[PDB]
Amino acid sequence: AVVSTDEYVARTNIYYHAGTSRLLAVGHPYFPIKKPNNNKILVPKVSGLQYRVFRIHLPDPNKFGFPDTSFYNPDTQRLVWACVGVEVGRGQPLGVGISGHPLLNKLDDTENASAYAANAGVDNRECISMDYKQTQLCLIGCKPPIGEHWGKGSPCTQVAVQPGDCPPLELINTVIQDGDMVDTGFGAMDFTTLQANKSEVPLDICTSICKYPDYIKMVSEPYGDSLFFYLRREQMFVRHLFNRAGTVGENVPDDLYIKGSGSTANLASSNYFPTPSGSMVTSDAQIFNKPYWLQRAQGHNNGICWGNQLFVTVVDTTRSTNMSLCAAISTSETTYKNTNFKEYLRHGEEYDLQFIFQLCKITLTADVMTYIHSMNSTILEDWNEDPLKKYTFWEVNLKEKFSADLDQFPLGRKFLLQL
Amino acid sequence: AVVSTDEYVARTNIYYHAGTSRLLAVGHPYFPIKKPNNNKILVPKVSGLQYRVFRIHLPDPNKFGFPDTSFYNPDTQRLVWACVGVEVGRGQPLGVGISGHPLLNKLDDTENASAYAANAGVDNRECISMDYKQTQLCLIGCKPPIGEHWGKGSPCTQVAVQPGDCPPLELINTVIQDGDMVDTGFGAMDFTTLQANKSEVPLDICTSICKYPDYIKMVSEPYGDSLFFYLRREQMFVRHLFNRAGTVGENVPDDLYIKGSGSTANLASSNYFPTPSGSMVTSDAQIFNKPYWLQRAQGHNNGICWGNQLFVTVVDTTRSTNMSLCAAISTSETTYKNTNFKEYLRHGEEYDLQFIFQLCKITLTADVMTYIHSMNSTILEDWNEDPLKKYTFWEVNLKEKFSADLDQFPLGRKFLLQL
Amino acid sequence: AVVSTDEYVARTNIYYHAGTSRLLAVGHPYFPIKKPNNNKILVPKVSGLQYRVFRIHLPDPNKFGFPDTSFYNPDTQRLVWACVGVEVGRGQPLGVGISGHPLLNKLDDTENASAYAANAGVDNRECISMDYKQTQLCLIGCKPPIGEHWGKGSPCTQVAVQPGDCPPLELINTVIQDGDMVDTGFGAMDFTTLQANKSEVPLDICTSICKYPDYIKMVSEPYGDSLFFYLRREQMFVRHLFNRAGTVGENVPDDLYIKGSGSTANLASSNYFPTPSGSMVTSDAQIFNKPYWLQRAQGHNNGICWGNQLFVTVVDTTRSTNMSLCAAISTSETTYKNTNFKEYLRHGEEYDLQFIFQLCKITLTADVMTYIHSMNSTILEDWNEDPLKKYTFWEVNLKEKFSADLDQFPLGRKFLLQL
Amino acid sequence: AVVSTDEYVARTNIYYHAGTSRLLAVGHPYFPIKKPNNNKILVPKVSGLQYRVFRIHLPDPNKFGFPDTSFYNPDTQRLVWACVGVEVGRGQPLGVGISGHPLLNKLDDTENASAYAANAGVDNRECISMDYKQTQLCLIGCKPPIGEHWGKGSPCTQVAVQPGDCPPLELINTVIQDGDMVDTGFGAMDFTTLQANKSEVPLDICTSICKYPDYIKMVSEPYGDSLFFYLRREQMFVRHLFNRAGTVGENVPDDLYIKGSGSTANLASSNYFPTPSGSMVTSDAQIFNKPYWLQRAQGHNNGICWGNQLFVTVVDTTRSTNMSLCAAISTSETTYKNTNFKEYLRHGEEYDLQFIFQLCKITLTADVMTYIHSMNSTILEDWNEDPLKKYTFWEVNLKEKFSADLDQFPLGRKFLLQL
Repeated sequence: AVVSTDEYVARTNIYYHAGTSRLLAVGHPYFPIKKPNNNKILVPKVSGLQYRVFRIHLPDPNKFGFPDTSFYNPDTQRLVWACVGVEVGRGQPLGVGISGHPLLNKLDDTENASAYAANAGVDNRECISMDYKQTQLCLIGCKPPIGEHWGKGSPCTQVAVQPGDCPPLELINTVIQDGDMVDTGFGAMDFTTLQANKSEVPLDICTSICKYPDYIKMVSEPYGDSLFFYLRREQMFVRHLFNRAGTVGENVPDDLYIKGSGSTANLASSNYFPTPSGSMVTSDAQIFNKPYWLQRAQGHNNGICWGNQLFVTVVDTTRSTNMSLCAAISTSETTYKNTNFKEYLRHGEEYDLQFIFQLCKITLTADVMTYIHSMNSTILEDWNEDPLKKYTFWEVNLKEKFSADLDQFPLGRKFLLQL
Repeated sequence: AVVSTDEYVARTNIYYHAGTSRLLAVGHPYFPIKKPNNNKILVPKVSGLQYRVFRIHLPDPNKFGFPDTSFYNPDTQRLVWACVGVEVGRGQPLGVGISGHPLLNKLDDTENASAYAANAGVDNRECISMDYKQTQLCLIGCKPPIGEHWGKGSPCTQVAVQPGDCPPLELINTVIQDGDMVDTGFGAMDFTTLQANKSEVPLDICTSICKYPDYIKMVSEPYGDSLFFYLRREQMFVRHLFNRAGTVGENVPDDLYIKGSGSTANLASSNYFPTPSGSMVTSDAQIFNKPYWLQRAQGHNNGICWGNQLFVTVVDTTRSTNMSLCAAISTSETTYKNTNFKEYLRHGEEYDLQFIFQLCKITLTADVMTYIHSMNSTILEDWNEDPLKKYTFWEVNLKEKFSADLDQFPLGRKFLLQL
Repeated sequence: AVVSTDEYVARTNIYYHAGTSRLLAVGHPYFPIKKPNNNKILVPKVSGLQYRVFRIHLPDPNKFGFPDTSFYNPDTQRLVWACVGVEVGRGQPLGVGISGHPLLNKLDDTENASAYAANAGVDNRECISMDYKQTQLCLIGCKPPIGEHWGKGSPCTQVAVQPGDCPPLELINTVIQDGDMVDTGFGAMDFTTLQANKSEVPLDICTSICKYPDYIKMVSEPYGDSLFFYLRREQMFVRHLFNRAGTVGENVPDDLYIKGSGSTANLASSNYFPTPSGSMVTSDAQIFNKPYWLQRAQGHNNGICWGNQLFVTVVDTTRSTNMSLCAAISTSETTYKNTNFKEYLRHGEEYDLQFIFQLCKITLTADVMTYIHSMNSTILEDWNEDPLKKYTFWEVNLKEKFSADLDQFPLGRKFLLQL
Repeated sequence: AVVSTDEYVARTNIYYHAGTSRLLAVGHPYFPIKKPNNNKILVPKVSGLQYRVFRIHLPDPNKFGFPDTSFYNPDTQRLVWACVGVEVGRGQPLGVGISGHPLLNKLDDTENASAYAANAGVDNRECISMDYKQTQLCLIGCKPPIGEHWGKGSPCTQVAVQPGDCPPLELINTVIQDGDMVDTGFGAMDFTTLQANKSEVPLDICTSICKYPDYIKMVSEPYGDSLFFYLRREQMFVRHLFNRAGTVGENVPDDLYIKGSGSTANLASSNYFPTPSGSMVTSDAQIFNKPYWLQRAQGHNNGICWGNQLFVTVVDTTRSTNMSLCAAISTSETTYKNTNFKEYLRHGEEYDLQFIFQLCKITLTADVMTYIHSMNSTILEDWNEDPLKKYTFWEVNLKEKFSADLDQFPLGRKFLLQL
């Protein structure tokens, strides 16, 4: 049996404030800039379609330098930090960003014809681009966020295929790491393995995984340690409608229509896909830059930063606008000249994490002691290998950032005017 | 230690009104009109994408001609002006402006093609226009506002570039003076130095710096002197999808795709870039011609016009509509003739500022005298060079404008029915 | 010193209903149809882009036939109407009206191009049309409404131009007379003088003035006699993007770009201009057909129809639909022939005004008599030339319309159930 | 003088329920299907642009078999039915209908030209379609609803026209009978007579009359018999812009422009017209399927079903989707063949009318018997020729449908939970 941390946790009236003065990221919107031969990234991918998963490091209270230590008993009760205030500061102008591919598998427009189209010269791919689904979302937990996407989940043992017989899909749950790819409107899934074509979706994603947060499974989580706060805001629509060029993988059944004549007697690809478009971004609808008061929570854990760890997962499209820049090869020329300028694409991203933490304690009884055990062994052990080694989050160290006086910060100032 | 001025500043029951009878601006919407030889601006840039930073001059209350002087003590305490009411009125019909470049670096349309693009001669630039993202904001403080953009921040000492190797971006904070360019859809930056192309963006901006207000930074400001009241309203989307022409700055790695054949076997600019769109302007969203009540403020300064200075920063695109006028060369002709009429662009801005000020007093004690010194030295010293010498704002002189009886003014009359 | 009329004016509990049974206007949407040689207008211009400025005439209460006269004293106090209730009724189905010019100065579409535009011969004017900005507004006052628009305000005495040297803009206030042109999309100004071209804007305006109510200036009225009640609801956006043909007025300075080659060696007109669009008209947003209660009013006057005059300025585009009708030349033909029908365009307009007046009185003391003198002389005089002789408003005579029982009208019936 | 029926009518505590189990209509969306020689409509026009005027027949109460008769006195007081509840239920999916004409008088697109259009030979007509304005309305009276629309109201005696000289419009009121055309975005009028042309507007209208409820008249109605409950919900917009082919009815005055040269020297039809568009229909806007409670009404009558008559007028575009169906000529062919299938277009409409009526009595006094008489003579008379003989309404007999116990009906169940 599980129960509200509000049971076994005690809350004190000691509040601290904490926040990275201003994070920054700058890169290239689709792919990483590395050496021609070497594999070192002299510039990294940085788009507004990557989930920024921050890992907040919190000082052990159990050792923190408190100006007083009467509020608690070092012998029976140990201290836990607790979150109540989070505000995910974004500091970039709202705009939209565009992604694309030089060789997009796109046959012909299907939105509206005027004549059954022509024969694909073999290879018909073309250069087209779009504006991905708008997705604004933030997740807070003391455990990493868990997404989902499709993929190929090695077969049923029988007919080990004739190269081609389409992939076994299989829902795959996974840890959302900083850097992963949001849904963009083409589903969530593994492009690198579902699409051998290597060119059915813009440059940034065709080589990646498009992950979507398994709310359902996270909320279904017992201890409710995954996320306790979270707010999503996603919206997209059909902009164009297109046809996948390529061979027929499965044939349209001959009972669904009737044969043609010459032109109409050879069927055009009946595999259509549409490009998405996250409509107009609006200020009146920002999730960020807005304070989230975590006083209560439908889940059992309620802001108990077990492990002194905090996981903030943000995904923000509204300020995706990647800028281009070009530089000249020589200042001589008096006349524009196509091969006299080099063109580049970059994208910035300005973050500003804000936090308000509540000091707590927990006297360790028998049933206490066993629960904290039966829940997370480490908590007791730690209390005085890393399962998160295999993962990569944006690491944040807030240990020398805590401050008691919220009278000196924007986020306390407000938190103080609420409670 | 900082603390709401509500602490060390006393509030009287004294309220004065003041506002510019009518400000007006008229210019050319992309670039200034000067002598061909001389560089004196006969007509100046006047667009709806310019921050209109207004600098309000208040008479020194410690000197102002008051029809009573009992309420305070000229010996121990000193009068400071406080603001509580502000209405940024706006005097022109709503509408949109459009901007453009006669040689915009656009290669082909990428939104949808029908066969692989034909190669590029040299200078495929064309004449293109758009309607920038609708931005509507107003920022009030005692200090000028502080914007941010991207810029080339002198490198890392090593490989001093082969002309071309892309610039070092670096977020640069700055004073947002009257007249700078608003974000327009194309992110916040200095175009003059990231774009040597001299033509990646409309005529008004390619030679300019697009500056977005670093709220994060001014709200995290301690004393909170930058802004204490501010409302933003932005919205934009992708109108079109274009390719930047010119040379491959960085190559697409050969694992994100597959080669092709003849036509497809030569990849066309994989540098997309979209034009923005500031959708329908609706009156039902106006931020101006509405009164702003500065009774409270999350920032510790609350109305204290330290120095008797006030800084109102406005961005108003809803009224960007720029009108063309043409004059004939001669009224003789009876039949239209393209070269019988000169064609001109103009833009107008009607402004009206409104204020309500509450007179305050501060009795100078030890810890007062010290705070007011530790904050802003000048206060004490002014109290009886210009750090804003290097900037330009719309100098406003209200000294001879204050008026006790609100009973005579629409802002007053509103304010008096509020309190 | 000015003061709310609630001061010097006395409110009785006598209430009257008054309102034209049903007005009607029918004309041609773009221009007046007059004699080929004579200049008398056999049909007039009637479109949903002209300010309907009604001039309500009210019976002198000081002479009106009241069934009793004991509620006031005919020697010291004088009667005056007040307004509390107005309902601007519209009775045509909602729709939109299209306007256009068969030789609109339009070069080429700048929205997105495919290759640098081919020079212009001479006269590349073309026939285009559009759906102006949707503007719903209603204004109410004792005086006439006051607009604003730009025009040429005779120069600075120096270089009296080389025909061509663009016009001096100048904001120009004026009396919105019934019939003037509202804002349509192309801002507020005098097309007949700013544009010698005589074909930069639809056929209904290119010869007219487009006027916008100087709110700001009327609000800032001390006596608040202009308007006291008023509501606006305007919206527009850019449907297309065009290039103005004609001669370069002012040249793009050569530091804004870089020369080109052949095609791109010679710059295409850089004076873009957009066609507006009042999008979808929705019932759910009607200003009219809605009763407006005038119980209060930020302006000092409050319903005091001084002189017994009421001005109701209305603008309604939502019922702009102009229908076309075509007569035959003969019912002979059994085949459709282009030159066998004549095509005409007409537009209808159904108004229905509604008011509720509250009888009043003012005892004429010293400071009363003086104030009513220093405000508006005539009041005391009339009380027992026309300044608005030089204007034209839809004249309405409501003298034989007043009724005391509101138990018999819809406006009333509602009024009754309000108070 | 008139007065609320709540005066002279007496309201008992008797309530009944009543409603057609399920109306239904099925026909052709534009025009009627008849015999080639004969004129009998083997299938009728059933679109959703036809006001569906219902006529509700209620049983005389003064005769109805009631399970008690103590509540009134068969001698002095007489019984009238009264409505309080109504719910026009709608049983067909939301959708849109599209309307068109194979020869519509469209010259050329004016939205955006690229060069002066080419002259028109004869008969430029082409085949266009659209999606009329979205109208949602429902009107309830004891009298039938009174429309409006423009017509030719025979001239002024002077110059009995030269065939062509355009028609005299005149607004003509009239009874809205079942089957009539709604407004469809081309205004309210009679196309049969204003448009000799016989193809300026989609097939289903061109030969009818579009009539729009004269609310202003009906509501100004003294007895308020017309309607007493009503709710309207229209929205439309300009989808494209066209030119009306045909001869100049009336000339552009030569002062609104300037002569051209060759192409531009000969003006294109200045008669533009737009096609409309009932934008997306949304669930969340349903006037229907929702119950209307008539407990009050601004109108004197208040649900007194004088004559036991009830006039429900409904207009529902939102479920306008007309389905096309095609049967082969022969199951032989193994190849699609144009002339081997006949194509037809049918439209369904599922109504369900719901009511709740309240049993009344009125004691026959003097002033009662007089009023009753100076309003509607019949009332008294009937009380124990058809003026609506000449009209056509969907007849609905609920005489054998009345039921006391609302405990057994959805509309009751609801009315019951309100009162």
